[PDB]
Amino acid sequence: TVATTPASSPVTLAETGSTLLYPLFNLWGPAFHERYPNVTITAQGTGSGAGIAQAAAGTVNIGASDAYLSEGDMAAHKGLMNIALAISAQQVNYNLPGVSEHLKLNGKVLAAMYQGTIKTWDDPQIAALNPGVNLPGTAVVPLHRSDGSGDTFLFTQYLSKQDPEGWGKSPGFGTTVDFPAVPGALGENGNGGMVTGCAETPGCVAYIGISFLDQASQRGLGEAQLGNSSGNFLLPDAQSIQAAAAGFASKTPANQAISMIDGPAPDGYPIINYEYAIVNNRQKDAATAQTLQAFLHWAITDGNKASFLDQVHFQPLPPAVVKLSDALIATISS
Amino acid sequence: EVQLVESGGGLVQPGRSLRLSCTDSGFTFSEYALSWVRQAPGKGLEWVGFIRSKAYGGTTEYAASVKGRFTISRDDSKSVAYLQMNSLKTEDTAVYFCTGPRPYYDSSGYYPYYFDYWGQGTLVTVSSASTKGPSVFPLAPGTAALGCLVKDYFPEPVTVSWNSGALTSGVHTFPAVLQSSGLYSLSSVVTVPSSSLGTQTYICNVNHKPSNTKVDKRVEP
Amino acid sequence: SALTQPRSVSGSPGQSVTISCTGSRSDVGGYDYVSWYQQHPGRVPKLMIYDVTKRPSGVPDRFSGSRSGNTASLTISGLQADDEADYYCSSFAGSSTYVVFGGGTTLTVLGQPKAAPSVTLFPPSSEELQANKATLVCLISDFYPGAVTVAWKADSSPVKAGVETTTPSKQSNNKYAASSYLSLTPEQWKSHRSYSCQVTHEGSTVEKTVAP
Repeated sequence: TVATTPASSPVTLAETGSTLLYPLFNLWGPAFHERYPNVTITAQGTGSGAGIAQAAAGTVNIGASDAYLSEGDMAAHKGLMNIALAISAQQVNYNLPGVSEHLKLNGKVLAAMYQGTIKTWDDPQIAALNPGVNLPGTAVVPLHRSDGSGDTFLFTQYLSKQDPEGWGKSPGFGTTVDFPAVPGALGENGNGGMVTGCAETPGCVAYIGISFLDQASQRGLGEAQLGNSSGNFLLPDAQSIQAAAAGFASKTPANQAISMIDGPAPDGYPIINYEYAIVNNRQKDAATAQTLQAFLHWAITDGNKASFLDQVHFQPLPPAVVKLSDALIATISS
Repeated sequence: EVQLVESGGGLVQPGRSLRLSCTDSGFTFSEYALSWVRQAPGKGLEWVGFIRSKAYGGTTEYAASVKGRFTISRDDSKSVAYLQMNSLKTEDTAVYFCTGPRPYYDSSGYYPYYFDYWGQGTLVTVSSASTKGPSVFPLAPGTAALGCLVKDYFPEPVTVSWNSGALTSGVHTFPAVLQSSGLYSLSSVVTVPSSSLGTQTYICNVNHKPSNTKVDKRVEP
Repeated sequence: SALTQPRSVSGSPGQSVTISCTGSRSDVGGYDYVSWYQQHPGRVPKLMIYDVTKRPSGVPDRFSGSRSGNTASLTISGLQADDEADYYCSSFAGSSTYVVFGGGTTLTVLGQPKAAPSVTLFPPSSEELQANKATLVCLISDFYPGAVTVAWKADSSPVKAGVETTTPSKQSNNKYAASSYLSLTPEQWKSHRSYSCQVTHEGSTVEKTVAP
């Protein structure tokens, strides 16, 4: 039975991790604190790598991660679980000021850009997906994340799944990945670093979490339509993200660790994910456990109202997945 | 899967127009972007233009040296493409090839990545001189050499076969001489056994399409 | 012209030669669409390398493509006689210029043996004579190397008027062919005991003679 009310004594829930989830978590925290002023909630954008690492070491109560735990993670830190809180998405942004269209790209073309074989933006491999679009002769500058990052995980899973014989063989996927050292490639800290680094040099391309899409658009960055496995090219919106998640709704396992990248739905956006709370089985005392249960349960019910999720372009957990999340939350004890 | 044959080459006056045609006898014409590449006598390859497949809008691109003068069209219903050449200049004199690509990057209809398939080429001569058909004369004969003399024609090319092409072994058709009059002359000579000379008919078939000259000449000893 | 190749390249049989092809970041160094074509005299080009280093099916492994920076190179190992050809490099050059070519490279294989010309001299035909014209035809074939001088004689004397001789051209067997024409009036033809075509090749003369 999940606690839906926190303790009434003073409790601090410390969070850090995913910058994709941070803007949403910085709305949740204050709203829950307003209803329960004894519960102090601190948050911070540091990357899904730091979120997993700090939740496992116990320096925070909640690690935020766009990546589920590996079997190697779960074998290193038992008690640790990944609790789905919401459904997010990732876009590919690019800095081509003379280009008004939403360029179509797919995993094989993007893999060749991050591998350095496609070096110029009017390469026929890009232009062929965009007939009737005038592309410049601008050098491609592929940006990757410098910190351990859930966004890296999702983007490299999309490259691996759509290019299994190439990118899937090497360098594969992970929260950290050895990106090919193509001339000019740069690394940035956080989604914020990817936005500003992309916006700084024309020709940049970057993988960026959908909670930064508004900022990316404000800075003049283009937003790609990505190809799915059915051959269709899509922007991430409420409906394309929903369509992608819907087939995985019944396949989500009890521990909720599942990749929803590159689904078979023909209208599905190919880079979607669960936003996870990385938390341990055991908290320091009865009050913290109850209170952590109540915040997490609030986050997947009140915190999933469109009034929250629409601000960051997230989609709510489907009803069967909320059940799975509550199942994991209810195990948090002391 | 691709078998290209150009036609329409020949003599055109400077400033006038000429349209070439390229046909694919295969079944994949609609599947690839069709290119023209030319080569002036003794010189290098120069890309002329291409036209994309209809899946990519059927649009065209041209070399700077011919843009505004040349237009490429395609008719998929007849597996044919066209090269329309306006305001021709003497520097446009060249053998014109049509070329096709195999499938590459699932987009050979948008960009002909490489030229796997070539036609035989068709020679276009831009000049103010008038066409002139040749005179054809027999060149009467262990082995024996007999031949045909193809005298005073303009422009190139001339084709010579022997016995409607049933005889190819021992055929030597020499490159033409361009004489000071501006007319060409050429000789084709076939080597045959001396035994053959009294029992085997030797006919040379000469074709000069620019002047619609077609001549057959029997060569006897 | 847009990519620069060395005009001429040579190597001995069995050895290697490399043909360079220098472009820019806008073509050779800007994409991976570099290709090489081989063209024998009077034949259509044939794709030998594509995607910088790949060979079409059929092309042997002794043809190797590579690239360093804005310069691609074709390497031909185990040179044979039939490698004598022109070689052209090519590359995508952006969405304005599209396709560019190198100027082309003529490959010479070094070791080939001297070959004396075969000479065939035909007199004017009765039909050309009845047309009030006369042409003597000297056909020169199967010599190597590809340089010949042609002198005509009218009986005992040199002529050098009404003579038109072609450039040498490469045959399909890597030898060379040439032709020479001596145009006369029938009166001139009949007025000499004989006419001779003399073909000098590397200091050795082959002569054929005809009489009216």
